Amino acid sequence: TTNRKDEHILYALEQKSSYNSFDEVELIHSSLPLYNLDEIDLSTEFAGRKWDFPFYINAMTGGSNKGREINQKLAQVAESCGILFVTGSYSAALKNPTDDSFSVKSSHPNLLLGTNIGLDKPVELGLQTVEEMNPVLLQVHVNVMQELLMPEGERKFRSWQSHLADYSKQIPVPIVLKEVGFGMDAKTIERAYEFGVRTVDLSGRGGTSFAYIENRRSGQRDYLNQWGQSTMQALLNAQEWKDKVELLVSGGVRNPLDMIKCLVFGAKAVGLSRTVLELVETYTVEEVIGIVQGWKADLRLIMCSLNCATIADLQKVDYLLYGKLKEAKDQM
Amino acid sequence: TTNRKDEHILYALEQKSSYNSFDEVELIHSSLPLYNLDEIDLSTEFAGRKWDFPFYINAMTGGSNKGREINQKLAQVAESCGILFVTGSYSAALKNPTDDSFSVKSSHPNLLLGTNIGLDKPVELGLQTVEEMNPVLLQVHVNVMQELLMPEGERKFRSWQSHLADYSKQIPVPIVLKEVGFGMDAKTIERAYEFGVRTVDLSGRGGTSFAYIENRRSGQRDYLNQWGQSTMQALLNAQEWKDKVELLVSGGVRNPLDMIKCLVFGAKAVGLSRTVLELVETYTVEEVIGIVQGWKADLRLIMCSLNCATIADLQKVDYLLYGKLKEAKDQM
Amino acid sequence: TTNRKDEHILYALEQKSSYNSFDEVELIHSSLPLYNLDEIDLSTEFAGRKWDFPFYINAMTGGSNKGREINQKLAQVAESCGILFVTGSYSAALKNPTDDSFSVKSSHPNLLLGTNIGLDKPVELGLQTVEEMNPVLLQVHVNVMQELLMPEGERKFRSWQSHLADYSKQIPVPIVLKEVGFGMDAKTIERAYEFGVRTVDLSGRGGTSFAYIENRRSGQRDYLNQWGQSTMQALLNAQEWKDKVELLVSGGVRNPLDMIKCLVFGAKAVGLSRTVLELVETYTVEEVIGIVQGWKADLRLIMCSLNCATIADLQKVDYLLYGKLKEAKDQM
Amino acid sequence: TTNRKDEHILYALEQKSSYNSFDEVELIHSSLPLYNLDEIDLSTEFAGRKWDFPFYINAMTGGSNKGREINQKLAQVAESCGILFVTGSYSAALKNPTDDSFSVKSSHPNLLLGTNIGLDKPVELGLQTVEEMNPVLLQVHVNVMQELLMPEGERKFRSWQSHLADYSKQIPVPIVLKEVGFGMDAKTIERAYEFGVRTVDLSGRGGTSFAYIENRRSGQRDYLNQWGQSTMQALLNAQEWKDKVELLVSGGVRNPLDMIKCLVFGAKAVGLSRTVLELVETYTVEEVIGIVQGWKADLRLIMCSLNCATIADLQKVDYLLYGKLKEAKDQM
Ligand SMILES: Cc1cc2c(cc1C)N(C[C@H](O)[C@H](O)[C@H](O)COP(=O)(O)O)c1[nH]c(=O)[nH]c(=O)c1N2
Ligand SMILES: Cc1cc2c(cc1C)N(C[C@H](O)[C@H](O)[C@H](O)COP(=O)(O)O)c1[nH]c(=O)[nH]c(=O)c1N2
Ligand SMILES: Cc1cc2c(cc1C)N(C[C@H](O)[C@H](O)[C@H](O)COP(=O)(O)O)c1[nH]c(=O)[nH]c(=O)c1N2
Ligand SMILES: Cc1cc2c(cc1C)N(C[C@H](O)[C@H](O)[C@H](O)COP(=O)(O)O)c1[nH]c(=O)[nH]c(=O)c1N2
Repeated sequence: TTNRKDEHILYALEQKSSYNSFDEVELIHSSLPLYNLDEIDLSTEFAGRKWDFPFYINAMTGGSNKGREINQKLAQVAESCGILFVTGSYSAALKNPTDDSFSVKSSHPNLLLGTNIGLDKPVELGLQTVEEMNPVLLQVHVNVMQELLMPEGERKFRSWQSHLADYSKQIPVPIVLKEVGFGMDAKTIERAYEFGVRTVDLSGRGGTSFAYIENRRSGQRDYLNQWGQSTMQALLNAQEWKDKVELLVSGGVRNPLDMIKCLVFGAKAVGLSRTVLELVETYTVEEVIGIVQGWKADLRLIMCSLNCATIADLQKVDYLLYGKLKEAKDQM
Repeated sequence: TTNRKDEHILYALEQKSSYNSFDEVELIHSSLPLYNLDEIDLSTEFAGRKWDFPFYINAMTGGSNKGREINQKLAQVAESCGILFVTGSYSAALKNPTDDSFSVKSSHPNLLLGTNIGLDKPVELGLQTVEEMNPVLLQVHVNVMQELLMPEGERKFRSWQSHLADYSKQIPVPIVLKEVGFGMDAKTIERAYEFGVRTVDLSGRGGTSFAYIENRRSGQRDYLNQWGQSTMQALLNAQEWKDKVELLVSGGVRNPLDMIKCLVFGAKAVGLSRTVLELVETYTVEEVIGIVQGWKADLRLIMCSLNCATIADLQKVDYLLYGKLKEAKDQM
Repeated sequence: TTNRKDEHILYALEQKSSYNSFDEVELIHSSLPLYNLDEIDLSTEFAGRKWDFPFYINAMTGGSNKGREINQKLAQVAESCGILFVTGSYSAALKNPTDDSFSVKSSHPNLLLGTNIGLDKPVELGLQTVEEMNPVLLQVHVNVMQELLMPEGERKFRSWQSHLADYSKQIPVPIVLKEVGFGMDAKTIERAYEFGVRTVDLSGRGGTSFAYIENRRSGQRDYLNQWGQSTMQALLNAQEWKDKVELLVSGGVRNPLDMIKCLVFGAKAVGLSRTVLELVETYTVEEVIGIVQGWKADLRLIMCSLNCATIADLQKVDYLLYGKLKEAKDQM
Repeated sequence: TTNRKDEHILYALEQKSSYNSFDEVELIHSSLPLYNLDEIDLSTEFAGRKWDFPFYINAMTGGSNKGREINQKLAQVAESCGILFVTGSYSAALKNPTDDSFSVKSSHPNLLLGTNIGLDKPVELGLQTVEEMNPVLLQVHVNVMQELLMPEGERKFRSWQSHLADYSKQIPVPIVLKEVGFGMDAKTIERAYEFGVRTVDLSGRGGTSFAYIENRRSGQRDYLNQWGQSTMQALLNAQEWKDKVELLVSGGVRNPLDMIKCLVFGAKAVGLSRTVLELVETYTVEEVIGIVQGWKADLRLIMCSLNCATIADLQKVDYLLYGKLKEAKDQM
């Protein structure tokens, strides 16, 4: 378990992306402005509350000493910046109750803390996770291709739909059905909606790939590294659901313009893993806090240049698609 | 004859592909699964029988000492893995009855063995081939451009249609009209169907090119190396025929995902030559058997990720096309 | 102020363009000609007068010693060639009345001289600018993204629309609403038109980028370097306005064919900054005059090859679009 | 005059093409053949006669010692192979009656000889050309952009239409209106047709460019090197005229497949300059004759692979377009 956690960190950081669907989106700007920078509002709503900011640190780690170190650093960045921080899968702490790598709330009482568990875990373990972590939301992840590429992975999936119904019926905090970089498909969103799920994380291809990661671990099956749908394609494919389900978007988000692009297409908020992980591995925590504060300023200036005074206003922004996104749209 | 056989092997392995149409197909996956890996069924039907697996070793060699060696190795892989193995053209053994390079059945009694002859050969030779080889099916190949690029090649083709009618009327095993990498066109499929042919191998461009090979042998006419239609284009062009004729697909199949892509478009099974030839030239036979067993596991996991419990289910999978395939579809 | 002016010159010249939308436009020529070269007329009309030529030197500099040097050289080229020369923003001279870097008219009495001020400056400063410079027109620039990327930049924009109304009502020379390389959007043109603006400079992306420049100065935010719409995209997006507002076009104009392409789409005239700046930095003033004279000859020969005897005739020329421009047109 | 002729040869051979529109055309082949190679007929009709073969050596040279050498070699290739050979512009021999570089008929009595003159020359000179050369046809070339890029070039074109009417009315051999690599436009074809012209050479962009050549000579104006329409685009744009005017096609023809592609779109015959010039500069005349004989064999084999027994049959061949040709077709 501990070695897998550290290999995930290692190989995620090693990965080099060669395609990012955000680069196939162009926004039509506004030459003549309407607003002052100081009036631009960054707030959004999802999972039963209003949030000051429209981006969050997405599920990564916990379950090893390196995970403990990373989680402490992420918790400090998140608390200081007033943003949501979701830990990696809590399963490691269920198997080893001595594990203190997820225990960041005690020292960070103002932290907005979410946590994460796999849909393969029975609802009893989800309940235990929520009871132990007291999170603001629970991500319930779906990672079929990752499990199948792992020698130690799950092989039976018949129970997952029944599990999802159980989580929806029993978990006392908001649940977010959570992809892991393969891009959540519309049929899955429909099924989740039917079970009562009202928030999803589309987490698509373009950034971290767990096919790449598990294939580095196994040394096999590289031909599957580009499995799934890109982040923008998953978001475009989900448009019919954008007002019935809260769409959180992640996967290859590098910068505030990528965030804005998600919001233009009706995302409620935008998650980052690799970008933030790399920052914490490269700079001091104080420096990372400065960068994240800078992201807020960048969001406001981009919105100002788009004549948008609120996050909701972004959905009115006109755009052009190119390349693969455009070719795919021709077929939809 | 023997030198041509060995040059075919040499130049086929030397060839480097720069375009593969499978890379212009994207499958829409399923984040929320339905099935257990152990319930995924790989069986298919064509040429009058049910097959345990949906891929086969396609026609290559025989007629030289190297061909004998390769055929023994392929027969061992095929028998061990329970898959169809089709020999190269049997004409060499008709011309030289001493040739034992095709005689793999005697030592491999559980082998599913097919064989191959050119449509230029009169039906009497086809009958002799079937009588001598006792195959489960007979591929009857069409290779006009290859013949024309060969100094020793055929120059008269008026008789080929009459030959095809003869084979259809007289051969007592199922016949498969077989392309050799130029991509079987729809008009040919229609004509074949009219004669009573019910199974074809579309074998398109993207993998081994016999224009490339014969042009290496002759040192001339490289400008024809990309003759014909790509494997995916031939398959898409054949869609109107997919339920009146059994479409077998080959040409540039590298891995199990390429196989799955063929099946998504209604192929009954998928043939491999170069990929398997390279494996047998690189690894021990035992190692190749392991790789092929691994392909079965990979097919099941890809199907699981696509929520497909049977081969037939794959035809329901949604997709996106890009690049040349997309541009061509715009014109169809 | 002086250091910013010189950094603008430095970084503008350092910039290397990797995309130019003019290269995605193809003109259908005429094999059989109609006209003599000596009868081709280059005249155009905008901002209340007829001009002998359809290109001009666009706003750049003034406000430093290097700016004084450059402005003297540009004034000599412009006067000798009978073309419009627009200075950079005059704000530096408003803040420092000792500044003589814009004072080129006194030595060049036949110069067609325009000047420039930011829309952030109250109309009283615009009036002072016009009174001091006696220009043939006043460009009023909009540069929101540039201001936001500058540490010393504007942060309040609520007043800009009211300013534009004031300038339209009060300035006694023609005004041109002026982009700075981000590509003026159609909604801005509509708003400007409503206020009484009748001439705009679309100045789009493809040549000098002030995102690139300010980001070089700050060392941050390179992910915004390609902000805005390309020159051709802005021109195509403005087609509904081409006969209600005079469209001047600039941004990445390299040569006379780029000029012709703008005119084919109904521009009244074409502005150049970087190309002319680089010429004056590379060659003697006498040599630059020769090159600019050569541009006139080139315009005539291109028009002759297109069977166009006047600038207006160019709007009848047929064309093909490719790449991004074509993909964007598919979406409009 | 002599130095210009030799510079044309030099720079034409130096040129490297980076785009060839023939590479954006794919032909749908026939897997099941109908015909014998020995029954495939290569004959065609244009300019008042039947021709044994559908390709010709297009206008190049004459007017210098090197031109005399090249013309003797081309005449020997053409006579031996039974194909049309068109000399370069005869104007040099009109200005210098001592010039013997075009005098190839006397030694080659079975030669099919055409000649060439510019439309700028009055009909009296065209008549003198035909009287002196006794050609089977007269190409009358249009090269406006080339003339304009030449320091010694024509500057007055008002007379060209009247000249064309004169040539049509007076010249006693068939006339071919002849482009020089810029791609003859449909409006020109219409005008020519109205004057009585019934054969044109579309000579488009993709091979030799006289913009490139004249710009190498002058050292200026490289930005015009890609002027005009590609060979395939000119041919596609001319489709409405293909049965009212005989379309000869040239420009970047490299090999027999390029020839076939022209014929698929209704060309009567296909011209080659650079390819044949390079052959004569690289190989012995005997070797070039072998290569050209080989082209005939290649045409037959390609036709056989397309189930075409005659040149006319090629117009029934199905195709796919890609890239720029496809994008342009989307706009037509
Ligand atoms: C090191 C590491 C570890 C994990 C992850 C990522 C990384 C980088 N991810 C997946 C993550 O939340 C996200 O879906 C993808 O990484 C895509 O986003 P980025 O491109 O990395 O921003 C993840 N997802 C999840 O739901 N539970 C988890 O425990 C983990 N573990
Ligand atoms: C060495 C070798 C030899 C042969 C072949 C191939 C190779 C590699 N192929 C063609 C083969 O069955 C298939 O159509 C193509 O090779 C395309 O598939 P791959 O891209 O190689 O998988 C072949 N086809 C056939 O019908 N009869 C034959 O005798 C042969 N001979
Ligand atoms: C050195 C320098 C300085 C300035 C500029 C440019 C350059 C190169 N530009 C912007 C200019 O007018 C034009 O909009 C862009 O440069 C795009 O055109 P080019 O691609 O450079 O031809 C400019 N624009 C403006 O309205 N007022 C100004 O003061 C300046 N300053
Ligand atoms: C050395 C040389 C000289 C000439 C030419 C070409 C070359 C290579 N070309 C143009 C020629 O006929 C043809 O239109 C173009 O060269 C395009 O065809 P290729 O791409 O070269 O096959 C030519 N055309 C013409 O009508 N009269 C001429 O005198 C000449 N001169």
